[PDB]
Amino acid sequence: SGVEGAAFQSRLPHDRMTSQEAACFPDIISGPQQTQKVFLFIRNRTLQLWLDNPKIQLTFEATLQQLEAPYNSDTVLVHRVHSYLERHGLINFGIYKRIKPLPTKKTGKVIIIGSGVSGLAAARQLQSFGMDVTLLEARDRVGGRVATFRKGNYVADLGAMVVTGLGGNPMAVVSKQVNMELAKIKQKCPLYEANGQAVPKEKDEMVEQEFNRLLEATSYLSHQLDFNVLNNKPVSLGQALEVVIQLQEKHVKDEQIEHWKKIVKTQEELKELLNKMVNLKEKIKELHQQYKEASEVKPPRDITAEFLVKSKHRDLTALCKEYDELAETQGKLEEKLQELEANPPSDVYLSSRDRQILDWHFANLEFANATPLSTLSLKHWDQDDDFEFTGSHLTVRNGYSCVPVALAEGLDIKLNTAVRQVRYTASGCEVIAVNTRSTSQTFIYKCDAVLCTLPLGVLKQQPPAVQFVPPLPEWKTSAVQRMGFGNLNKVVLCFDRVFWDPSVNLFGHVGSTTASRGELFLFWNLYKAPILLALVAGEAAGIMENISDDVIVGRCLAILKGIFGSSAVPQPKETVVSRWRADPWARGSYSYVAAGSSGNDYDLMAQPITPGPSIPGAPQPIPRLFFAGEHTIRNYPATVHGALLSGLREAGRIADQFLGA
Amino acid sequence: KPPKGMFLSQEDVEAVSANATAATTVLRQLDMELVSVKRQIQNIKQTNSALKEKLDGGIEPYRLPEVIQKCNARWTTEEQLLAVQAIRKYGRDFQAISDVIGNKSVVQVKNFFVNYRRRFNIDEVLQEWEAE
Ligand SMILES: Cc1cc2nc3c(=O)[nH]c(=O)nc-3n(C[C@H](O)[C@H](O)[C@H](O)COP(=O)(O)OP(=O)(O)OC[C@H]3O[C@@H](n4cnc5c(N)ncnc54)[C@H](O)[C@@H]3O)c2cc1C
Ligand SMILES: O=CCCc1cc(F)cc(F)c1OCc1ccccc1
Repeated sequence: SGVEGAAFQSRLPHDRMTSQEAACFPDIISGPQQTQKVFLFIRNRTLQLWLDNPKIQLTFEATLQQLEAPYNSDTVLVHRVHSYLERHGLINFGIYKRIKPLPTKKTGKVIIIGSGVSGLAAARQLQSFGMDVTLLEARDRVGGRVATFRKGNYVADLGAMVVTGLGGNPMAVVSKQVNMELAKIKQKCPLYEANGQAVPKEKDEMVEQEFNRLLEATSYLSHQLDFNVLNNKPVSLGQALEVVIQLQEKHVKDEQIEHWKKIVKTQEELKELLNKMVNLKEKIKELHQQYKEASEVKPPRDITAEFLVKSKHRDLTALCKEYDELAETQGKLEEKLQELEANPPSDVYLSSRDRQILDWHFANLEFANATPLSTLSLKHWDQDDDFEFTGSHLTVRNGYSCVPVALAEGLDIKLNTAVRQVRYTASGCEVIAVNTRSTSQTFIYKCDAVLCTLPLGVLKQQPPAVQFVPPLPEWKTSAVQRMGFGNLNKVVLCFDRVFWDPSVNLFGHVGSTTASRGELFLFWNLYKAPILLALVAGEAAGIMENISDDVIVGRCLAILKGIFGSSAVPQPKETVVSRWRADPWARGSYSYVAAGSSGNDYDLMAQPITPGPSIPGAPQPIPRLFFAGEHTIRNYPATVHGALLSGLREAGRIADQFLGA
Repeated sequence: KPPKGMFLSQEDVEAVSANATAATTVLRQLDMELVSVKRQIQNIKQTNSALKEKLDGGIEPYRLPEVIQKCNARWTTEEQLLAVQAIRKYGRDFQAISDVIGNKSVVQVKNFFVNYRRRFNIDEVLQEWEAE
C-alpha cells in the first residue's frame, strides 16, 4: 500500500509505534489504541508526502493541507508529528529546495570532525535546524571512504561502490535528489580456476551449495550446541568452519570404516561357510568310498550287508542335501559381497579442486566483512541480517563521489585540516587542528559541541592520532578496542578496449592456496569506459599493501591473460591501487563484528560523552562530544547508508540538546 | 536440527576441539583404522580363495542317482529286517528309516513301530541305540 510503503521505506513498522516515538509521544503510546492509529496514519502519510517528492521541503503547513478529516483535526498532533519527523531526519533530509530560506539568526556552534557521508549528513541537518556548523576534514576532498578515481573518461570507485536494495534504503531518497546513474548488478559470476579454465557448472553449484550448508552448520553449532567459547576465548566464524569441516571429513572416514566392516563381517561369514563345506566335501568323499565298497559286495547278501549298502546310500544323499543347501548359501553371500564391493561411499569430503573453489566462497565472505573469517564473531557476525533492504544491488556509474560532493554544497568545510586534539569541558569545547600541508600552522576551534565522525580505525590508533582532553572514558575505549576494523582493497585497471564479457558484471579468480584466497579473487565490470576493478580481501588485503603497484598490476594481468588469452589483454592505460589500512585518515575500510564484540558495542560507540562539572557541586553538564559514522549504527554498520543514518541521528540528538525538542 | 548431510554431534565437537591437535589425531586414527580393516579384507579374500579352490569339482563325482520306488503296503521279511536295523541305527528318525527301506511311507514306518513293537523288542532296540 501507500502509507504502508512510506513506513516500510522509512525502516518503520506501519502498525506500531517505535521506542523513539514512545519517547517523544508518551501520552499517545500509553493512551487508547484509537489515538495510536491516528498518530500512525499521520506519521505514515507525512512520510509518504515527503517520499513522493523529496526534492522540495515538506513544511508543516503543506502537510496539514494534504491531510483529510478526521486526521487534520488535531493540528497540535500533526505539528508535533511533523516536527518529530523533521528533527530525526525522516523527512527533509539530504538535498532539497528550501521553501522558507534559512533564517540568519544561527543558534549554537558545532564542530564536525570528518566530512565523509556521516559528517556531511549531520552538518546539512544541523544547518537546516539553524546552527552554526563547521566541518574539519584532513583530506583535500570530501567523502572519506566514498572516493572516486577520475581521469579523462575513466571513473572508478576506490571505496564504496554498491547501493544495496532500494527498499527501505535512504540512498533511494538521495538518488532522487542527486543525479546518480544507478545500474543493476547482475549477480551471475563465473569462476575460473587458477589455470584460467572455467569451473564447470556442476562443480560451481555443488560447492556453492556446500558453502551455504557449511554456514548453516556453524549457525547450528552456535545456537544448538552453544559452541561459542573455546579455551576461554570467543569462537570465531573461521574456527567454527574448521570444526564443521573436520567433522565432515570425520564422517566420511566413519562411513568408510562402517562400509568395509560390513565386508569383513560378510567375508568372515563366508570363511566359516567355506570351512563347513570343505569338511563336508571330505566327509562326503569318504562316505561315497564306503558306499562303493559295500555295494561291490556282490549279491546275494545277508540282510546286514544289504542294510550297509542302503544306509550308506541314505547317509550319502543326506550329506549331499546338506552340502547343496550350504552351496545355495554360498551364492547368497557372494552376492552381498559383490554388491557391497560395488557400493563404496564417498572417497573424500572435498577434493583439492573442490577445496579451492570453496575457498573462493570464503574469500567472497571475507570481502563482504572486510576481514579474515578467523576474526568474525561466530555468535554475532550476521546480526544486521534481519535489516537487509529489498531489491537488487546497484552500482553508481558516474562515481559514488557525486553524493558527498552534492551534500557538501553550502557547508563550511575546512579541507586539509587534520584534527590533533579534542578538548571538551563543562563550558564548551576546543578542537585543535593543523594544516596537513604544513603541520606548523595551528588552528583552534571553539564550539558548543563536537560531532566526532573519525573512522574506527583512527580511534584505534596507538599511539593516538587524535588526543581527547580529558581522555575518553574506559567504557568507550574498551568498545573501541573490541570492535573490529577490517580491510579491503581495489585495483582499478583502465584499458582502451573491452576484452571481457560485457554482459557479466562479476567474475572470479580461484586462488590455488587458502592463504592467497583473497588475492585478486573477484573482478567487476561496472562502468561505461573499459574498466575492471579487482578485489583484494581477507588476509591478502593487508599483505598486498606492502607490494608495489607494478607487481600488483602484473599479477592482475597474469590472471586475466590466463582467463582471456595472452593476446587479448593489452597493458592498462591507467591503474590505481587502494591501500586503506595505510591511509592515516581511515586505517582500514570498515568495521566488522569481531569475536569478543557484539551489537551493543555499536551502541556504546554512539553514546555521547558528558564532561564533569568545572566547579565542584555544580549542576550536571549537558553532553559535549557526540559520535557518528558507520561504526556507530548497530543495525546498518559498515555502509554508506549506515553512515548517512548515523549523521541524521546525531544531528537530531545535538539539536534536541542545544535547541530543545 | 543440522543441515541434511551435515554431521555435528556434541560428542564429536568436543573430541575435535578438546585439544590443539585433537582433529588431526582423530582423523589419523580413523586413517590407520581403515588401513587395518582393508588389510584384514585382503587376508580373508585370500583365505577364502584358497578354500574355493578346494571345492573344485563340487560333490558331483559323489552324488548317487535318485531312484524312486513305488510305495508298497506289504512288508516282506527282508523289508522288516531292514527296519529293525534302521531303528537300531537311527532311533525315532522315521524319515531316514523310510529312505533306507525305499518302499515304505513315513506313516507305514510309524505303524510298523507299534504292530511289531512286541515281536521285535523294539523298545530294547531303541534303548540299544541310546547307548552310543
Ligand atoms: C574499499 C571500500 C569498499 C566499500 N564498499 C561498500 C559498498 O560498496 N557500499 C557501501 O554502502 N559501503 C561500502 N563501504 C563502506 C562505506 O564506504 C563506509 O561505511 C562509509 O563511506 C564511511 O562513512 P563515515 O562518514 O562514517 O566515515 P568516513 O567517510 O571515513 O569519514 C570520516 C572522515 O574523517 C576524516 N578524518 C580522519 N582523520 C581525521 C583527522 N585527524 N582530522 C580531520 N578529519 C579526519 C577522513 O579523512 C574522512 O573524510 C566500503 C568502504 C571501503 C573503504
Ligand atoms: O565495495 C565495498 C562493499 C561495501 C559493503 C559493506 C557492507 F557492510 C555492506 C554492503 F552491502 C557493502 O556493499 C555491498 C555488499 C553486499 C554484500 C556483500 C558484499 C558487498
